[PDB]
Amino acid sequence: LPISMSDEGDSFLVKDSLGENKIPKNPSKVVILDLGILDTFDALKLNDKVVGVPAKNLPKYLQQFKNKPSVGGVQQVDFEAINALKPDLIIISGRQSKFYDKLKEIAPTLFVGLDNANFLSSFENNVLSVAKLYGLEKEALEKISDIKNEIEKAKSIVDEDKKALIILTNSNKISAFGPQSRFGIIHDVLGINAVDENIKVGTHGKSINSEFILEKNPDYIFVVDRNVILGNKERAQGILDNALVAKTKAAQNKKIIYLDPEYWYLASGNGLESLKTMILEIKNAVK
Ligand SMILES: O=C(N[C@@H](COC(=O)[C@H](CO)NC(=O)c1cccc(O)c1O)C(=O)O)c1cccc(O)c1O
Ligand SMILES: [Fe+3]
Repeated sequence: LPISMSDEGDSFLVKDSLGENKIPKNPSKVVILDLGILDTFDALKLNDKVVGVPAKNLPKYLQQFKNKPSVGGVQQVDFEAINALKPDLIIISGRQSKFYDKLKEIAPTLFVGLDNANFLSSFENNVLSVAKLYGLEKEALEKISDIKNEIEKAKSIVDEDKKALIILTNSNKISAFGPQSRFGIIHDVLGINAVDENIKVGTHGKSINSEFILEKNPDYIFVVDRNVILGNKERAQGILDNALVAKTKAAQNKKIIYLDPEYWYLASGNGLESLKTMILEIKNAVK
């Protein structure tokens, strides 16, 4: 699972859950397909090292990278463009793991996946491994610390008697997510209790309907609207505008929280600034 590195000493020998690579120190031509780790490059002052980004899925908080060469999207990866750039490192997360062999023929390929069962330790390991490549451990540790302090401030205000349900909307369908899922940080790190701790985890979640939401009667509903990312016309607010949901504590107290999908769905959890924004977004919704 974790990334491990030995100094060798114009490069590191690096092992991660997908394989092994010789990575040069201070790489100067990096193609990044994980949006969180791209934000981390910004935070570490490594902008000039980046030579390709998935411009098709570039969110509002990463527009300083809008003039970098495009390598397509996080799903629609453009291999010819990657190859034409002649990168010295490619950095990927779980969306691209199915392209690993093809990517690794072009250049050493680092996997920075987030472990849903161990979010914080994977986050730390991803960030510190990237910073090791550049001799920036001290800086990265200080910014990791600030994240921990933000986490403690958020936890401080959580009402231990209330419960939340996490849902994803897509076209007209609703699915639910719980602890240890792709959104589990809400329960697992920030301390917010779940209406159902036993939701089977899966990439796009457990299928449910409004009767189920009413039955659980959450105090907070956290909504990730995938429609926004795919450019469908439907919106979670429409799907949830019905009599079953309306009866819930969440609806009555206006605690149906539409989380920014450019952070939560595109999944920029590896970012030293973007993870802080997510933590703030939760905190401010429940304080
Ligand atoms: O519509 C998309 N993908 C297809 C096909 O998706 C996949 O290849 C698989 C599911 O078949 N998805 C992933 O592997 C995946 C992995 C991590 C996080 C994800 O959101 C994922 O979708 C689908 O859901 O049918 C899509 C477009 C942009 C961003 C996404 O996250 C998407 O899921
Ligand atoms: Fe997806």
